[PDB]
Amino acid sequence: LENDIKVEIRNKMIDGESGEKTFRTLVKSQDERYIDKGNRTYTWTPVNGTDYSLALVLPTYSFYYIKAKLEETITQARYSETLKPDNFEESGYTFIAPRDYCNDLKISDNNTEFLLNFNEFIDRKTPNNPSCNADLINRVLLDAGFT
Amino acid sequence: RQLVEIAARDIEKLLSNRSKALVRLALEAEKVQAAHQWREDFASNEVVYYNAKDDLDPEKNDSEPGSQRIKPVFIEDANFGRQISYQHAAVHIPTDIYEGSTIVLNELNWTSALDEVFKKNREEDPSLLWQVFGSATGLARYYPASP
Amino acid sequence: LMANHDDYTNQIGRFFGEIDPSLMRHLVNISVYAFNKSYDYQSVCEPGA
Amino acid sequence: FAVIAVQLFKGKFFYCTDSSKDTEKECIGNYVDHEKNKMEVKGREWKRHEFHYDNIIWALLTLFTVSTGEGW
Amino acid sequence: NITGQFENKTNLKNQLILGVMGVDVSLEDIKRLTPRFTLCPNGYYFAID
Amino acid sequence: SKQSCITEQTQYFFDNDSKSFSGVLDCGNCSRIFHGEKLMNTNLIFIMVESKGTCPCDTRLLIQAEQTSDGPNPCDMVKQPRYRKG
Ligand SMILES: *[C@@H]1O[C@H](CO)[C@@H](O[C@@H]2O[C@H](CO)[C@@H](O[C@@H]3O[C@H](CO)[C@@H](O)[C@H](O)[C@@H]3O)[C@H](O)[C@H]2NC(C)=O)[C@H](O)[C@H]1NC(C)=O
Ligand SMILES: *[C@@H]1O[C@H](CO)[C@@H](O[C@@H]2O[C@H](CO)[C@@H](O[C@@H]3O[C@H](CO)[C@@H](O)[C@H](O)[C@@H]3O)[C@H](O)[C@H]2NC(C)=O)[C@H](O)[C@H]1NC(C)=O
Ligand SMILES: *[C@@H]1O[C@H](CO)[C@@H](O)[C@H](O)[C@H]1NC(C)=O
Ligand SMILES: *[C@@H]1O[C@H](CO)[C@@H](O)[C@H](O)[C@H]1NC(C)=O
Ligand SMILES: *[C@@H]1O[C@H](CO)[C@@H](O)[C@H](O)[C@H]1NC(C)=O
Ligand SMILES: *[C@@H]1O[C@H](CO)[C@@H](O)[C@H](O)[C@H]1NC(C)=O
Ligand SMILES: *[C@@H]1O[C@H](CO)[C@@H](O)[C@H](O)[C@H]1NC(C)=O
Ligand SMILES: *[C@@H]1O[C@H](CO)[C@@H](O)[C@H](O)[C@H]1NC(C)=O
Repeated sequence: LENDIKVEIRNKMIDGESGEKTFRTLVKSQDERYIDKGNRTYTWTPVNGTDYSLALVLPTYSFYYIKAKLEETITQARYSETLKPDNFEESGYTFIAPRDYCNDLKISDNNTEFLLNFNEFIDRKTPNNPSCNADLINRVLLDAGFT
Repeated sequence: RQLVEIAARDIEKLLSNRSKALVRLALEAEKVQAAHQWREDFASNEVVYYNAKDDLDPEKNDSEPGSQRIKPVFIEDANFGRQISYQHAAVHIPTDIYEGSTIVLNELNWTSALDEVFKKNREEDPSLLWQVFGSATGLARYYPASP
Repeated sequence: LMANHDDYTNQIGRFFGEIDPSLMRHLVNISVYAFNKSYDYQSVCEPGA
Repeated sequence: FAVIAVQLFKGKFFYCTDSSKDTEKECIGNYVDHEKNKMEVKGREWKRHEFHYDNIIWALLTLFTVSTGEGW
Repeated sequence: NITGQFENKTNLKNQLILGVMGVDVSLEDIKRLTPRFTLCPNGYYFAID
Repeated sequence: SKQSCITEQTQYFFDNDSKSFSGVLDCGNCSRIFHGEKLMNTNLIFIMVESKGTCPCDTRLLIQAEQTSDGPNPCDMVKQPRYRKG
């Protein structure tokens, strides 16, 4: 959604120079049926040696995030056993976001297959230290635990 | 600011990787064509090449007088999502251009050093997609041989 | 969201302008409802005649 | 008249299926035929017209044809 | 075209190019250099010509 | 089968920050009384209109949907085109 501040930001980016600008926007929703009065911060820098120019849009409440510190090797297990598709009465009905949890996992549209394969690839995860990232897997396991 | 600079320099590094691949390919193409001697007799000196518009059936009579065609072995790569064979580069010749004329056959001759450099480019950067020489005689010679 | 009419609730989840447009056209003129028109150059479209 | 029609149209009644190519070296391969209005890919052929002048036997048959009026 | 160089010759057609090299970069190759899963869903990256 | 197409789309939102809006709707030769109260700490509004079965003012409709349209007039956006570096 075009503002007059965003036209300024575009003309600033095209000139290949760095900057930053926080202001109040009109953020059309993802379903294209609502509009919110957002609060964004456009930080941008030029991509060196190229004609492009990169920018990162970031809300004010998005300057911090949760880094899951689960390194006991057993806490991740004690959160992971709770996601299996047999315990769907003590916990609710869960879906797993099809992300790049790691290269052996192949995302599908049949979400229950992804939940399954995710469970098996959780089962033997300790040997996959240089294989797939602790960040996303720990964050998702911790979120499953809190939920 | 840190995230924007980090992602911008990563994108710069990717684009400069592909730029160096282009530099290598163009260096070899110019050097090889500069050391090429014209011909008009390709009945004895075959030009062996894969024509991308070919039939997968093992039919020997699909070839042309001046050139002997390759029958490749196509493996499945999910990086490209199609049939790929990394042993040689396919050739595309427009339907309006004869694949046996002298210009086309000379272009098909001096462009196999391109096969070697394509392979050596992909070895150094395993993530590379199509790399192609778009010839001014109508040919395109893209490396991962696919129909 | 609903109405007390017990018939509007049959068309629950519709745009209110599809039913009684004069209401919220006026409301827009009171400026309780602003709006924005934007184009989606990249949207699929039925083949017209 | 059939000896003057050889020395005047001998070898010159050749034409290519693809209008753009006008030599037997060029008329090899395939070509897109737009003239049918349906865009089909054809093959280039180097042909004579059906009624030649390339020979005295052939200049007498294409010149009797003119005498009978048809297709002159 | 580099046929006649440092033994300078007539340069018949040495003003034309042989062709153009080209290497594809996929936009999914670029979206892995800009990871969004440490941001809130409303945040994102974007680039510009 | 299906072709790409510029589709103008519209969205609506509470323009003002006030919570109560009242008036009488100026329908054709009739009167419609309404009162709009915005529920606190939420995104909902309460429209208390008291008029039904009266004369119809439904001349057109507000269709908030992806309606097929031509784009912006390209003969106008070449007089003052966007900034661009060659
Ligand atoms: C999209 O919706 C926004 C809603 O915020 C529209 O922005 C608003 O547009 C109105 C009408 O032009 C502006 O009212 C005028 O504002 C000036 C200065 O504020 C004032 O001096 C005038 O008397 C008049 O009231 C309003 O300010 C403006 N709001 C903001 C935050 O800029 C916008 O026009 C809609 N359309 C587009 C294409 O964005
Ligand atoms: C790059 O440029 C060089 C020359 O600057 C091109 O090579 C030359 O190409 C012409 C035409 O293809 C050759 O002329 C031909 O020679 C043969 C045999 O002598 C003759 O039968 C033909 O009638 C015609 O005259 C020429 O010999 C050849 N070499 C040189 C030194 O001029 C080359 O083709 C260019 N690159 C590309 C991709 O075309
Ligand atoms: C961000 O939000 C706060 C409260 O919602 C507001 O006061 C502030 O002005 C907003 N930021 C900007 C740049 O306007
Ligand atoms: C997806 O596939 C799984 C296993 O193949 C099956 O159990 C599930 O019902 C499927 N769901 C859909 C929506 O196709
Ligand atoms: C681009 O280069 C300039 C100077 O060479 C440097 O100051 C700047 O930090 C660089 N930008 C990035 C994103 O590395
Ligand atoms: C660039 O190429 C080098 C090959 O020396 C490779 O190791 C590196 O990962 C590449 N960088 C990117 C961002 O792909
Ligand atoms: C050109 O053809 C000859 C004859 O087959 C061959 O020896 C030569 O290697 C070819 N040129 C290149 C650059 O491969
Ligand atoms: C409100 O209604 C009047 C009368 O139809 C019209 O002239 C005007 O443009 C509308 N909008 C505003 C903001 O006054």
